[PDB]
Amino acid sequence: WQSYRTRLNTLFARQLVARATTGIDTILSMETQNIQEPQLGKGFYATFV
Amino acid sequence: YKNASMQGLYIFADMASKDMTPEQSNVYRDNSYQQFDTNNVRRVNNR
Repeated sequence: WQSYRTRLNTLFARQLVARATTGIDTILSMETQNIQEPQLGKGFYATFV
Repeated sequence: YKNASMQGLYIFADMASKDMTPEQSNVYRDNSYQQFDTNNVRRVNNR
């Protein structure tokens, strides 16, 4: 509505299940959380210091 | 047998296969060998 954008779909559910099926420590790893999602519409990725 | 070629793979907590580099595999050989065995006979493995 305002320039805010909020992703309501996540596509890695299949990958997430697969990674979980191995072991408890596979799904709860930090690296299970780093799996990326496509960006919201258009938009410009940047880092500020 | 020492300094002979050897291959290894890491299995991390979450399941992943990381192939071992000849230098790594070697440095694990040095303390590893004599826990594994020759023809017809077998040894045991430990940490």
